[PDB]
Amino acid sequence: KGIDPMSLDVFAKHNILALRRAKRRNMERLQLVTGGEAQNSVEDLSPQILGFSGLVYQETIGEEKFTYVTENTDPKSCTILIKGSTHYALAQTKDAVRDGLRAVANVLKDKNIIPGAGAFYIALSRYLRSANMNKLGAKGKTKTGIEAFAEALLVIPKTLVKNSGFDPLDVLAMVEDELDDAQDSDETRYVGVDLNIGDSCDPTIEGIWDSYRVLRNAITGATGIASNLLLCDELLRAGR
Amino acid sequence: AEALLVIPKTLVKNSGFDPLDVLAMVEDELDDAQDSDETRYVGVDLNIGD
Amino acid sequence: GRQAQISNITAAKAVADVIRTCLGPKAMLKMLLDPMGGLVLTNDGHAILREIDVAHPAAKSMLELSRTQDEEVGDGTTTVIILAGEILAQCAPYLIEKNIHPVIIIQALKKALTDALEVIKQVSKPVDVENDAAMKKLIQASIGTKYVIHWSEKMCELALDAVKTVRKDLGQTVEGEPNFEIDIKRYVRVEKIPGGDVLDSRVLKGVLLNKDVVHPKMSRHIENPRVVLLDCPLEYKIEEEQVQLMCEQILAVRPTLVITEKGVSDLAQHYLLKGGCSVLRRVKKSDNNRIARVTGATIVNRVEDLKESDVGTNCGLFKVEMIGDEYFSFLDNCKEPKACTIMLRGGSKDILNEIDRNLQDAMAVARNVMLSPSLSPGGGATEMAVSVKLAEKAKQLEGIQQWPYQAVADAMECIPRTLIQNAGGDPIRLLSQLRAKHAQGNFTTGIDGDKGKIVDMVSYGIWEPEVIKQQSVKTAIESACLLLRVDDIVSGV
Amino acid sequence: PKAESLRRDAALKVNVTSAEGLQSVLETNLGPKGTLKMLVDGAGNIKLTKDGKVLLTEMQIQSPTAVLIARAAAAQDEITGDGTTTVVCLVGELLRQAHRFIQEGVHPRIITDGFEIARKESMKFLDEFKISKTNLSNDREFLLQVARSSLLTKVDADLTEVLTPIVTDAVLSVYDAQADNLDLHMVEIMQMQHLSPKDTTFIKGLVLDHGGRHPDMPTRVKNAYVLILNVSLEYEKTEVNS
Amino acid sequence: LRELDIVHPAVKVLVMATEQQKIDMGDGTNLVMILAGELLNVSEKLISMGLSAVEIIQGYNMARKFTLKEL
Repeated sequence: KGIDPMSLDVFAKHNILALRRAKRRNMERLQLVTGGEAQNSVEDLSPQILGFSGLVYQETIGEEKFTYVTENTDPKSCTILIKGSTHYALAQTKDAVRDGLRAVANVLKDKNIIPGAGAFYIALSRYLRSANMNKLGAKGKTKTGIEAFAEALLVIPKTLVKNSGFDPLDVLAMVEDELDDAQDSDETRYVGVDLNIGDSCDPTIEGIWDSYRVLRNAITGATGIASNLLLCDELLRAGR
Repeated sequence: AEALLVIPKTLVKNSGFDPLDVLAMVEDELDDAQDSDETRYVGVDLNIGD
Repeated sequence: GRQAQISNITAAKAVADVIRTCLGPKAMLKMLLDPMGGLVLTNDGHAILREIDVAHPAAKSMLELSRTQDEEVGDGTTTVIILAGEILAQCAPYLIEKNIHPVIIIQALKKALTDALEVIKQVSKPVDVENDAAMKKLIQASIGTKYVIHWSEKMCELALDAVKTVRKDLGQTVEGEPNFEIDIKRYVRVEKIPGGDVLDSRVLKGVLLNKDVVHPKMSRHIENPRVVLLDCPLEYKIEEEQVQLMCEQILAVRPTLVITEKGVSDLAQHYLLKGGCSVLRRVKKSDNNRIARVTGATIVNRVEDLKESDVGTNCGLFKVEMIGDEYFSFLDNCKEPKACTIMLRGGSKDILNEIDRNLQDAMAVARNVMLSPSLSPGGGATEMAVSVKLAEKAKQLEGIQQWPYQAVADAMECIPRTLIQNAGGDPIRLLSQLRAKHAQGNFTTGIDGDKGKIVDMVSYGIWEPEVIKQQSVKTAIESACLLLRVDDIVSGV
Repeated sequence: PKAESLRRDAALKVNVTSAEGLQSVLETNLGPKGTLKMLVDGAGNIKLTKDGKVLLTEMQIQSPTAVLIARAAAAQDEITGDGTTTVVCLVGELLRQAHRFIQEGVHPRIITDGFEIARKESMKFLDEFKISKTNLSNDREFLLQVARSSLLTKVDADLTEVLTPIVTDAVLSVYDAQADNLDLHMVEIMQMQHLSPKDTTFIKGLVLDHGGRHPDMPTRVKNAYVLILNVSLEYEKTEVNS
Repeated sequence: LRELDIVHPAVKVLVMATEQQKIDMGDGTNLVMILAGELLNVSEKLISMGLSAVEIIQGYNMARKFTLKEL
């Protein structure tokens, strides 16, 4: 609640930091960070109710002031402070942070990881093409449409180099040349597209990795969406 | 290579038979002829379709 | 003039234009564009037709006829419209160019319908209605490609127990014989019960109520409770004696259970507490007719007129034990009280809501096999086999009806051609070879949907009941003739 | 008369073209080297983002083709939470290769059936290609390279170096290592338009809006006790003005 | 710029960048608007030459760090 002017001079002699107009939702999480229970009456206050906190310093700004509860032993909470000069800088940063939290969230849940930068799409498009040709156990007419699915997976590495002005055909032949040497040897070496240099790269050394759960539902998800678009022979206009 | 496959597909298209079925039967027959160690020529029959 | 007859065929072709590719299990998905910006991606044939805005009045007649067939059977809705729609296409040059009288065409379809039903009875095969394993591959048509595909083994036991319980032969020539005499409406009505498990779901015979005990302290175990039904509840019609007087009339037989349709006041709870009888309020009126059949207590309006002939016999258990965080009541016993109550248990309400509509459509197809103890070949085999017999009987007619009679065979081959158009192969090449396989193959040659090559149905064993094939061709003729009965259309109130 | 059964494969040919128009919108928006597009509809608020789901929700599309694509981004965000633009690029490009086979006579059902066969065969290669990561807490060095993958896409790559320690230490600090679970709602988000984005820092505790203003308050207080006080320390008045 | 009504949002980006100069340092608003307008003119020749805008943006980040170190 608010603060009367009488207590302003009292808290100044004892150097007691006073606060007012506190958010109700924020005070519910203070019991977890600090550990102290909410005290409704001072007459029932106990010495064990007092919590523990670290250095608390307030930034000086004319319009608003902040209070830092930070530097705690067991806070069990975090706060992401987004700063920006303009309005669009705040919306872009907020979108990048929320996209990064959900990407790391799948790392602790799912122990499987996949390399990015087109390393999975190039390896999958090449494997599916040579797998059905050796076995020949599906169908003669079905493999015609399967080739369209393999060629549709190579647009991702061609798109990354298209925005920068690089030749998508040049970077495509360089990756295929490195994959031919890996099939002869029994070792395992991953190849990926390096956008900065323009040649291939090792995704384990560069550190480009994509979530397994995201890419698992990406192929299955895009399969049903792209299929239903071709299943409608006639656009149906009715209702009015 | 794909531009040379239009001629066998053009001949079968005028006959009414599915050009997709005749393309698969020829490619599957040439693969079995190499493993049999012989020389057998394959062509498109417009009347029957095989 | 003749312009209205052309618009009747055009309107029938416009309605069937949408469902052309919607026939068969391989039917694709359609996109309906609404004026508000919404879309409907469902591939269900009869679900889209209700949202289609039509202009010509004959198009509304096809929607009403498709709605009637949708309530009786779950499938075959688009089959009737396509079969009846192709008849007007073949009869279009006969009605206009050939100048054939429309009643002659209508009369020819009536005689062709009689001969068509005879061919269906000949191609039918006997099936055992008491075989539980044979009904698995039949009902599976409404099972597969749904969420119930995993529990399909347990779903077959739920449908067969409900149909075999309420069926009564009663064969005789005196008053007429209903075959198995099945009633789906009142007896087979299903009530969804939240909580529980699908694997442990069983078929209960009786009436079930979810209301709990209205008193804090009451015995939770009763040996043989006797159901007592009443209309006027216990309340003021002296005020304390009037409620007690209404209770003494029920206690004359000293019942151990009391069930009230409406609510029960707290004054009547204390009088019936010393009598050793449970009080149950909040009972629906529609369920009162089913309670009297599973119990035998005569429903009486005034309490003073309650008869002593009521009995509480055939009561399985009184156990109130909580299931799914809610107190239930189970009246199920070891005997069949000429009815049953299907209890569907699951892990959520969304799963039970999907099983509800799926089980009702599964039992509707189940009755279709029970009504007619015969099966017909599916996948366009039945439609093609009848067209072969139409060409042989056309030569022995020797009359003016021969021309419209031969046009029926062209419409009978459109259904198997529809599955070929969705298969991807050459329709002309397959229909030419398929027609010759029925003569020397004893109509055992069908069409395979997954592969697309013409094969026999003896291996896969695809069969459908006859009553669906009979009602499909019977409604199609009635729908095609009705469109030809109107030769002029006028407007205004 | 005139029994026809006319030739279809009208319509969707335009829908495939309509898919190519929407594909080019999200084509240059994919990847860290892509372009950042500005979309402002009616709100007078400038917003720049490469997220495929946000771009579709900020535009009103009358074409029915993009409606199903818009529903695909909502399902991937509520489950996977990423790959919104990648899925859109795969749907549009797949229709381009499938449209050339339309004139050849390839039936669309086999096109759909051929995708299910390739999808089942892709799961076999997917199990061998994936690499399992250990739950050990020494992976913080490895998490730095993984966190930059999502960051470099939505920025100019200069801000990633600033937000690299913030995003990495945000999850490990709030979540001790156990089975348990993770909740992104427990992490508060404060928006301030004053300071530049280059000076941002990570907040381990909780920040509040309105603080106490007194001239004699000390600047820094080390080891302070937090005590919740629910009573009113200010004078109160009767419900009626007096 | 506060009294003028800006229509095109592309100009608003320069107006919002101009207000940043007035709020913090309060001086140099003319140097921000004029310099930012010239960077688009010299980049117009690079776009027409066939150089992608990706490396153009990356080139400014390298040139900005070299300028700040020489100040």
